[PDB]
Amino acid sequence: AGPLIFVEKTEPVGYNEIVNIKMGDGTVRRGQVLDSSADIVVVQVFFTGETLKLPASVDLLGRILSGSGEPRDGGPRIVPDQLLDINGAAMNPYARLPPKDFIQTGISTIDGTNTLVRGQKLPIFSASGLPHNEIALQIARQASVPGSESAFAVVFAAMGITNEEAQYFMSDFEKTGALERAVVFLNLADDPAVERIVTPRMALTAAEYLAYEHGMHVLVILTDITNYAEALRQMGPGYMYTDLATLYERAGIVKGAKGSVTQIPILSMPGDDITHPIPDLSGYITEGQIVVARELHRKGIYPPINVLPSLSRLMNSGIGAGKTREDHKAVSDQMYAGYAEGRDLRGLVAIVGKEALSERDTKFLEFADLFEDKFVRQGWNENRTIEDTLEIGWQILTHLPENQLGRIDNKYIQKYHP
Amino acid sequence: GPLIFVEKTEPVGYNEIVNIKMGDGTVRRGQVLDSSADIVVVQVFIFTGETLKLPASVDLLGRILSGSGEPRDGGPRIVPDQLLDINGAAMNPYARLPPKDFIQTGISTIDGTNTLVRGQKLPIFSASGLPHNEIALQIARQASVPGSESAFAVVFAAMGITNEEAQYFMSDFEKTGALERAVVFLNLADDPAVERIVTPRMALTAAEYLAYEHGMHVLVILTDITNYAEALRQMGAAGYPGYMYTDLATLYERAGIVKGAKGSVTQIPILSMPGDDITHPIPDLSGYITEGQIVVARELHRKGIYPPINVLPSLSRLMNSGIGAGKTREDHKAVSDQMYAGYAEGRDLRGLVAIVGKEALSERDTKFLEFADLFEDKFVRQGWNENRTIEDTLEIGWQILTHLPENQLGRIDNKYIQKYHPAHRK
Ligand SMILES: Nc1ncnc2c1ncn2[C@@H]1O[C@H](COP(=O)(O)OP(=O)(O)OP(=O)(O)O)[C@@H](O)[C@H]1O
Ligand SMILES: NCCc1ccc(S(=O)(=O)F)cc1
Repeated sequence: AGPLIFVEKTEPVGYNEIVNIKMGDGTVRRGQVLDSSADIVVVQVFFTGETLKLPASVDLLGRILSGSGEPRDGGPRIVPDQLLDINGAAMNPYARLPPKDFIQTGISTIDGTNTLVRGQKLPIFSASGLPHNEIALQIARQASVPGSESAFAVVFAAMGITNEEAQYFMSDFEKTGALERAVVFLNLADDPAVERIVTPRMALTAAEYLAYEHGMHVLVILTDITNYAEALRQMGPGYMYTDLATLYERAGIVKGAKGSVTQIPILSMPGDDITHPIPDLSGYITEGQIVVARELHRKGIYPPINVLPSLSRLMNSGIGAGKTREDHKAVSDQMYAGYAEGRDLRGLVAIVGKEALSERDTKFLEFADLFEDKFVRQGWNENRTIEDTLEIGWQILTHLPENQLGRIDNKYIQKYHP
Repeated sequence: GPLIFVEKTEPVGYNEIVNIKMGDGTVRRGQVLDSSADIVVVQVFIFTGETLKLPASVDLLGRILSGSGEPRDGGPRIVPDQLLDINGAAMNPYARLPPKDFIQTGISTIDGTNTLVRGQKLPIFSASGLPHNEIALQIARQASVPGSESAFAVVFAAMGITNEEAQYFMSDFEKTGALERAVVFLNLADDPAVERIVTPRMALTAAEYLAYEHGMHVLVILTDITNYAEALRQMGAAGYPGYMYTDLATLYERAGIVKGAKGSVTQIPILSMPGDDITHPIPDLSGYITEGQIVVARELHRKGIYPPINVLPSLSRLMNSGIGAGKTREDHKAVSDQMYAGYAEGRDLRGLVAIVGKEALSERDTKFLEFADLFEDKFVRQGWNENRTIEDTLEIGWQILTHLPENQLGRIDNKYIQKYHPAHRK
């Protein structure tokens, strides 16, 4: 009791009913139904049928499908090279290797201060009426892996999204050209609830197939886990948080260092919380988070990512010499601690006055303006290469006095400072 | 415009212009936004007024008050050696020095894994109906600075609480004994909203007074800052304001080590996400989270574990500053890393078990799964009134790492293993 397996609907079935399943390999399972849809059935292990399966092929990239893997782009049915199982119990393709290499997001708030690393669970922490989806959109079309031998793919999964802003994605993905490396799953709010739950399992497995059996680094974007939750919320329990676990388990470097599975799940605070109680998704926050701040949003900054509450637990693995540029951490640390103080001094100005501040504190204050204005703010079609990211850093690091530059080495300064 | 709290000496009207004498004597302009019975809120852009003053004295510590410094414990008025500005424009007593030494909070999930350092701003991220208020009380009772020659004190601050909770706090703080080190500021939801927003200013001005002028390490606790936002929101006839984010900055400025190093002001604000959202939108309190945050998770509450602090989301940025070798204990960091990873792994394997069954698991994988179970049970779970010393905290960490095999213990130096692992420890 506890787990779930998603099975093909061969016959109409009831509730709490004894039935059989023909697994991906074989191991026959004793289970009971929980809920049903039109083609999919959920069964808790501990008539005769078989698991719902994903048509795994390199022909998945370039095509758009629904949560159950049904086509949406008007095109044909996906021709399956293999017939893999949804819940990632097929190969067990992950290694006992720590996430190491670097992935470029294009956004400097991430790439600079909270670097994303090949195989990481870096969620975006957000709320309603915030541009999180449009950040995820920007990642999908701008993401790449500078240097790596392996091809790069993106798996974009949407859950509980409305028609009007479903066409948003459909248009964006095609009119950018970044479809030819991206498998896109869409799940409508109007779509069956059981189809929502299976969506990320279809998304992750598609990436697992690609990363392992075609040795490529794959980045998965799950837009709003909260919406995944509200479908599970309504499903009718002692699986509440362990189900979440089965989703954040599927992250890291695959067997044979060539490929990778990386995640950016969006977690956002709901429209209503009392009538629809939202679980703490804190289980997903283990390798850091990317905080989106309403404060930066209200002063007209995109992307409104507050770097301070944000971090990447594995950044130090994917930065510096060879991976990026050796002065990466040197700049990051300085930019962080720099912006950190300038921001706190913004309180000190309100207390004592603009004309009562130290000249030291004023150049720190103004730095916080510059960081938000010139570094944090980038266009929606601005794909800042890691060099620029670091360079824009240096440009604003010139404003604060040199003898106040935190802990950097002279060699890092004298060479890379204008 | 930024709001300044003014001593009511004269009747005032809305939008009227005033000239406030400062803590030193630099007269400044502004206009009236709102007022209480005896306090006036003024935004800086003929009448001259004085700033609100705190009845500052060593003679505090023991008495409970209102957010205006008005006695609640039936005792006398506070006899002030000096009445200094509450807006912080009295001293600026903070030094250009990074928070260093350690604070014994008594809780493992904080002390061990997310160590609290003197002068830090480490919030407790919570939600509706979580034990956050209980954690605060436990910290207040237990907190200490071992070894440190500076006298330790705790300043407690309540915003928009209820009478039930007011009796919960007052009663505890008295009988537990932690009052002869505590200045308690209590403000309940029926005390004018004007006094609610002044409450943290008072608490911080008391903290600033003790730390600087009396060589003190002071710990400030602001309970539920989402209620403070609620008072900011519903302010005057003149969705959240513009000065809202800027106003919080006047609070999270006031923390750190005092001039001359002989004292500090440490900050534990409570940030709890509310019930509704279309009514009461959630504020961007991310202005506070800069030096880490402590996360209390429902998952652990629902399983019946106090304190329900999840260490994986939790963090302290400046932990390294007050930990190990005559600070806590040399091994400390080598234990934290190994516990964190061992819990992170286990936590993951609670999923893999639901994918391929309990039996269909690896030998090593089963051990980390069981570790993740022991972590919550014996390292996370601690009594409401047990003050675990760092030595205890870490030795518990050793009694838990024994369950894991030695060849898997990697985030730790071997010179630490042969010295401290119960199977070796000669
Ligand atoms: N001279 C300095 N060089 C580099 N970093 C410094 C210096 N002085 C302070 N800092 C940084 O500032 C932080 C001090 O924390 P504290 O909360 O006391 O100040 P703050 O609120 O960041 O800034 P302020 O008090 O000026 O508004 C430390 O994390 C430290 O790294
Ligand atoms: N709504 C109460 C606001 C208020 C309260 C008191 C005054 S005063 O006349 O006493 F100065 C003025 C305005």
